[PDB]
Amino acid sequence: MGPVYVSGYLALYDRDGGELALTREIVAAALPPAGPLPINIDHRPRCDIGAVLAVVDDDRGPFFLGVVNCPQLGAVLARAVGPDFFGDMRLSDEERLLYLLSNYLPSASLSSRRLAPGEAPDETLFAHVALCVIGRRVGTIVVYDASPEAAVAPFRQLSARARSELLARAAESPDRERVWHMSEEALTRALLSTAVNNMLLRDRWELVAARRREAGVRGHTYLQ
Amino acid sequence: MGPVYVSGYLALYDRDGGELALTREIVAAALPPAGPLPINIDHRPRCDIGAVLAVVDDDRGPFFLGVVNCPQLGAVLARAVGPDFFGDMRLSDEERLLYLLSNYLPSASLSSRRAPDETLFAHVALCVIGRRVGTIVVYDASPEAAVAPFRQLSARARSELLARAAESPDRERVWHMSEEALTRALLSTAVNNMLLRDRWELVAARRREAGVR
Ligand SMILES: *P(=O)(OC(C)C)OC(C)C
Ligand SMILES: *P(=O)(OC(C)C)OC(C)C
Ligand SMILES: [Cl-]
Ligand SMILES: [Cl-]
Ligand SMILES: [Cl-]
Ligand SMILES: [Mg+2]
Repeated sequence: MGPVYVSGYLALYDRDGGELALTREIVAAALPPAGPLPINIDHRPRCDIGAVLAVVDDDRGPFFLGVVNCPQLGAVLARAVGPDFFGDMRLSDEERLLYLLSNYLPSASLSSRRLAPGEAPDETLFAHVALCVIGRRVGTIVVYDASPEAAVAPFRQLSARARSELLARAAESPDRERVWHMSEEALTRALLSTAVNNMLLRDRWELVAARRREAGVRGHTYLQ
Repeated sequence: MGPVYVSGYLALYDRDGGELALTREIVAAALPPAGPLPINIDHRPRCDIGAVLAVVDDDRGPFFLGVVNCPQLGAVLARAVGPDFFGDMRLSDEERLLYLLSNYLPSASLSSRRAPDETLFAHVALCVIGRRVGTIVVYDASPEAAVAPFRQLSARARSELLARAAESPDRERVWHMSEEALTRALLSTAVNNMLLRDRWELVAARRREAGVR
C-alpha cells in the first residue's frame, strides 16, 4: 500500500440551480477551511479515508486536491472482484486499486453546514468531501492517480495560477503523510452503502461521461 | 423476521442459444429435483440464504418458488440505506427488505451439472442480470404474492407450484449467516456489476420476457 491522490472541481460557478449553486462570494468566505476537510465515503460518518490537502478558488469554480490513504481499501476491493475480473491483464496492486476506485467512486460531493436564518458564511461552512458515483453538482468528476501532479493534469481548463497555488498548498499540508486505518468490516459496510444507495440510478455511465465533459476532462472514448 | 418468498422462471423454452438452452425433455427428466436446491448470492460457496420450495414445468418453461430466510440479510441491507432513501415513508423492516432485495438482486440464475436425471439442477443464484432470457424474480411476503405478477404463468402450473411448496420440508428453515460474510457477498455483487451499462433497461427487458407488467 501507499497513498493515492484525487482531484476535481467541487463546483462550477453558475452551473447549478438554486440550493446547490455555490457562488463566488460564498467560496471566498469559505476559504481557507477553518480546519482540514476530511474525505469520506458517501457522507458516512466514521469512514474517513483521506483529507483535502488544498482547495483553490479557480476562475471556473473551487478545485481540490486530496489524499486517500487507507491500507484496508485495496484489500477489501480486491477481495470483492471475481477471480477473472482483470482477465489476462498484469497490474500492480497500486494500479488495481486505482482502477477499482476510479470506477466505484468516480465523483465528489462537497458537503456544507446548514446555516441558520441570517447566519453569514465563514470558514466553518465546508464540512467534508464525500466520494460517490454521481455528485449533485455539475462537473464534479474526480481523477485518481499515484501522484498529485498526475491527478490534476487531466483538468484542461484549470488555470496555471490555480494549479501552482494548489500544488504548493498541498505540498505543505499536515495531512500529507497521514494514514487512515479502518477495520475491514467497517470499510466493507461503507462501500456496500454506496452500492445500495446508488442501485436505482439510471444511465450512470452516461451521467459520468457528462460530468467529465462538464469538468473539462477529455472524454473516455469507447469506440474500439 | 418472517421469511421472504421469491419466484420466477428459471428458463424459457425456445428462447436461449446453444450452451444456455434448456429443452423440454431435459427439463422433464430433471424434475423433481432429487434433493433440495439451495438459493445463494452469485453462486458463492458457503453463501446459502434459502432453498427452492418447488419447481414446476410450466408450458413456457420451468418456474420456481423459493424461500429466503436469513435474519442477518435484513440487518445488513437496512444498515446500508442512507437516512433519506425512503423519504417520509415508514416501512416495516420486512417491507424494507423486500424493496431493497427486489432492486439489489432482481434476477435468478439456475446452475446445473455437466443421461440427464433428477440430479442435474444444482442451485439457484440470486443476481442482478441472469444469463437466460426472462429470469427476473419477484420477492414478497407470501408465496401467493410472490407468484401473482407473472401474468403468463399457467393457472395449472401456479396451483401445482403453490401446493408442492406448501409441503416442502425446507419451508420453515432458517439460514443464520454472519453479517460479515453477507456484507462481503453483497459488496462483491456491486463491484462485479459496477461497470454494467443500461442495467435498468436490461432488467425491464427481462421483466417483459417473463411477462411481468
Ligand atoms: P453531493 O453532491 O451533495 C452535496 C450537494 C451536499 O452528493 C450526493 C450524491 C448525495
Ligand atoms: P446465471 O444466469 O448462469 C447460469 C447459466 C449458470 O448467472 C450469470 C449471471 C453468470
Ligand atoms: Cl392452465
Ligand atoms: Cl449506464
Ligand atoms: Cl440504467
Ligand atoms: Mg406488495
